[PDB]
Amino acid sequence: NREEKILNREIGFAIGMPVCEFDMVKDPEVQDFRRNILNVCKEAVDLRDLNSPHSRAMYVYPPNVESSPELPKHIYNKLDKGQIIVVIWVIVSPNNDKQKYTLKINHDCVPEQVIAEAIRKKTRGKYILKVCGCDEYFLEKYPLSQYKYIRSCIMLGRMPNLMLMAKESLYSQLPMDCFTMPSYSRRSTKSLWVINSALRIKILCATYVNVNDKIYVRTGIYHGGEPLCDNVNTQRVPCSNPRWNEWLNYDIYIPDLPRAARLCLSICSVHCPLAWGNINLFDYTDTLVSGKMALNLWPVPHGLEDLLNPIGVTGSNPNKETPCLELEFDWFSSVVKFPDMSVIEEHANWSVLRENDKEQLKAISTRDPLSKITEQEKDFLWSHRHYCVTIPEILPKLLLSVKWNSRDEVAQMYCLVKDWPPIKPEQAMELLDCNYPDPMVRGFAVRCLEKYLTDDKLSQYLIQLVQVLKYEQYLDNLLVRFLLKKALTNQRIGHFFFWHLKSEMHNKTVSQRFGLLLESYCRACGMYLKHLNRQVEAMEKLINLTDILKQEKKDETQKVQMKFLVEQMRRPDFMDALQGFLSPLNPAHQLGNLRLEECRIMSSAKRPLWLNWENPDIMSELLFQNNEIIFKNGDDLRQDMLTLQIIRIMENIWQNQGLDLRMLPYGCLSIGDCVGLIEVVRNSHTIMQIQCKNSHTLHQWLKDKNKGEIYDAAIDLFTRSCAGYCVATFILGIGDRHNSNIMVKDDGQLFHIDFGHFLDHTQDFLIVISKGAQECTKTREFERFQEMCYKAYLAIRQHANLFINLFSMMLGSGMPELQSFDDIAYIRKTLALDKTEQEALEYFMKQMNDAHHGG
Ligand SMILES: Cc1nc(NC(=O)N2CCC[C@H]2C(N)=O)sc1-c1ccnc(C(C)(C)C(F)(F)F)c1
Repeated sequence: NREEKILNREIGFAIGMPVCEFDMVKDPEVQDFRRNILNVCKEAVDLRDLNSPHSRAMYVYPPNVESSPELPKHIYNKLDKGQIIVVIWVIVSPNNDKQKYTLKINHDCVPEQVIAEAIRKKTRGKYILKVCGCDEYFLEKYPLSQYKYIRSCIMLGRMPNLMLMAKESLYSQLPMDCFTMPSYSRRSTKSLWVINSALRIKILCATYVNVNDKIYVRTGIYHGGEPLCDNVNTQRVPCSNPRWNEWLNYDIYIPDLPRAARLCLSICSVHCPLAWGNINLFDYTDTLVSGKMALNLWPVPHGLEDLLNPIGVTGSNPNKETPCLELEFDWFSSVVKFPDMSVIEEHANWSVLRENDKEQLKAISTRDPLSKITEQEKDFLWSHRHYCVTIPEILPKLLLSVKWNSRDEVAQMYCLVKDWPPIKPEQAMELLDCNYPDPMVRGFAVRCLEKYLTDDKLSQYLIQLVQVLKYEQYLDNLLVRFLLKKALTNQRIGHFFFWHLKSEMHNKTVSQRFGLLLESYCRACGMYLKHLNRQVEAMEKLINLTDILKQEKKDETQKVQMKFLVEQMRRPDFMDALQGFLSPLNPAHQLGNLRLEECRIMSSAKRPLWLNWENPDIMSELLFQNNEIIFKNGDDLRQDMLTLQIIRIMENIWQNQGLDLRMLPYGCLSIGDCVGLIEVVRNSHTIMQIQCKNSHTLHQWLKDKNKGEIYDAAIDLFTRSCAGYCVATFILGIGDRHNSNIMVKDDGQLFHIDFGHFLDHTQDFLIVISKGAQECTKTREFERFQEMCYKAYLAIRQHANLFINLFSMMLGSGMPELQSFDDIAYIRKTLALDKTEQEALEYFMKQMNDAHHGG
């Protein structure tokens, strides 16, 4: 009717292509995916609408809290006998008069326990605490130290500004929104293990094979990246008539193919491959493909080594002009189905010590997921299946020991997975990579993922959990139903879940899968769809604004380029879309009225856009009066977000161990095709600008801005904020540390800025470390700059598996740095976990003393 036709237009605006364009898809899987089996996401809507409007407040404004309630030991010493001073504001007045209160509370006070003391001070479930200057609310019962804002105040010794609002005022801001089902929501066999035959797949011809010496098709059965059998060749034929009509015979027995087994295609010319394509041998209904099939082949491999592409996308190229290879897979005069779990469980049951072996299990468990496991070690893990259960973290290595060529082994391993003890979520994430493709294995991780991930940990790893959706071979699966439910229960999760999918829409390998996912999110996200629509039109206004600035690239600032930006932002169509919404880079920051005098274009080779937005809050001055965000268009920001996510994980590990590393990872998001946003850090200047364009001017600026008892802190933190970025630069192999890539805050805290590429491709810093000494090396303060570095990598080395699992997931992301696992070998190269950290230290000095010529 009218409302359904109305709703379907902004949904197509928020995703970029119409909803009706999904109705013309002929694929039964796509239409079946959109049907009511996936619209059970109404359970998310029913959950968030259950205890309205409190549940709608929790959904719209989810708490930004910490994973661990317990405060670090060194941070607990920053308090005053377990007390934190907070300023409580109660504003009841005609227009703008504000009342200020100061409280003496514990650091772990309940958010509604602050009200009791604040009201008691005023009067020597009615109010809520909002952070002054942003839309952050203390709605959930969590310790104040657990909340990110108050803990960050203890991080830097800042003053926590919290103000009082009546809960009825926030509730009135959340009108009820209901979920309505769409039009398309209305609406024996033969086992695979009973047919005694070998796998036999016919190659007929290539419709539009890319050729301009002979052409042959290279095929192989794969389960992840390992070969499920010997690859089978095809007779070479002339390029003019690539007609093959050959029934290739595979050494793999038909009642031996695993559920996730798939056939990989490769048209090769003599031996350079021409095109690649993977075909799932089964379907989402557990049906082995039969009859004639047509597949359009993807473009020339993936810049990889071997001919086939075992890991990738299982499907036909959306472009119909791509080389199309038609195949006649099977003909058994019946419908052949992969057996149910009950048959498999009985099949496995039918078939069925304190030596160094128990100590060898621990050694294999602690090894990193790139140390190749030898066959004798793989056979070693085979015979200790009943003992590998005692060590839950051996499961990733056990799943590579089992051979998927054998029906009895895979059936035996299935019974292990169901009774396998739950593991840590960080380890369970590796089970969702390109390897480990078995649906029971792939679904085991999700069950532990949904039980042990917190909302903030999910927020840190959300960029990783999205990228592993592509490693799933079907549109409907256990992982997406976990991710979709999370996005429709938390606005903060849903905000970044939406923007991460939408950023990956220009990629036709995932546009079909992500487009269906976005539609299921946009249909049930509630009133946030119009907020998201405002952000989408605000960003797409800037995307065309930056693109039209790229037309006049050869121009200077304070000129045609600068005057075009000034005049084009005063236009009511431009200006209305560019205010009164929530910042894409932070859902709690309202990008209100613009400041045309405070928005400019940087005079750099990229020319990004400095954009300044007022803070429309009655108490905006208590945090910040303006939002500064860098909108740049032309360079990919996916590498930047990954590196900045490593920094956050790196500093969190160091902080929890009593190492007061105080590095600052600035906000970063990717919103489209190499388009993104950067959270500006104010009160910070590039070193290249500090030295106006001598090797002592850097220390002078820090000295005159910190005079008296505060001079030590500008030096105490400068050493700690420079040590953390030298280790992080070398561990991650980040590029040249240009003077323009580094900025230092007013109070000595410095950080690195141009990140991106990594793992490959008399200093004014030192005089500051020695507190202005001419020879820093001989000074005592230099030993603190080195002893703290030495105590640091042990935290990274003890937690190197996390930095490996999180890197194994971006292979299917299109980022050139992480094409293969060989690019993650740099992590174990610069950390050396196979060695001992008694001897891994010596490798670190030999690298710092070679580039810096001693020290
Ligand atoms: C996180 C961050 N904070 C900044 N702060 C200021 O620029 N400030 C802070 C106040 C004065 C002003 C200045 N020019 O001194 S810049 C910045 C940043 C982050 C990432 N890339 C960049 C650039 C400039 C290299 C790029 F590529 F975007 F153009 C900048």
